Amino acid sequence: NIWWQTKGQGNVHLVLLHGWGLNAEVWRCIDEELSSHFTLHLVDLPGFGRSRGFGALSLADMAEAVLQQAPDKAIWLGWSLGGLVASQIALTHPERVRALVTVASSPCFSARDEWPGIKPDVLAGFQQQLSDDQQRTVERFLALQTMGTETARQDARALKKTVLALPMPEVDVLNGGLEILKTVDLRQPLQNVSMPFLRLYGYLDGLVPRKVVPLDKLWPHSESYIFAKAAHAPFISHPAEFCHLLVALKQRVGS
Repeated sequence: NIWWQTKGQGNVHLVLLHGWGLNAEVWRCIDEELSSHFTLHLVDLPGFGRSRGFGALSLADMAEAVLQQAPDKAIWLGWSLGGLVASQIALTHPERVRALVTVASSPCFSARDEWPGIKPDVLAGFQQQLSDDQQRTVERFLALQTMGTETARQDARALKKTVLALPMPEVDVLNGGLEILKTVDLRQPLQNVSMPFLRLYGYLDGLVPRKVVPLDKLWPHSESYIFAKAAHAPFISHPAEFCHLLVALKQRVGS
């Protein structure tokens, strides 16, 4: 089944979804504070962490598996790949979503024609290298996430500790997750989401280039927030700022 921990007893539910290669233990830097304001749901995405009853999934199948165990209504927060899962839930079941919050996530992680992102051939490269050495490949993709910040080394250490605290995901899970990132393109459908839609970014993010942010035009109902001194993990580098933004959001949703 999916590994799912609930903490806190607040009137507003908040579901946190982690990024590729990680698990819900990445949230332990903010979970005490957030559980004082929310009923907090910490999830291992299907195939990751302790949710080991899955292989490769489509984004739609991943999101359906997550939704099965969720509360009726919640703020949905997704980091990186998690952001795509939350976005897919908001698109399919908007009545379950009080607000959509994406963190360091793109609607289309791959660079296309006139769209900034990661070269698809780069992701396809990582996919192949999983079968040579899955550890090293996961640690490479992961160590890209904190570069350039004042706390870069300590934050990378903290990520690595997360991945290493639980058994490694099977290689098909990892490969499937990279396939989601490489091919999914939610740019057009997220124009139609109507609940509060908050997009958080790190200025220094090497995976989601800050160029994409001024999505402000494509999605005029959405709102964006750039952490000046953060990379791809702003809740790790800037946890107090991050938590405060979620507390301010609570005011804008019903109970």
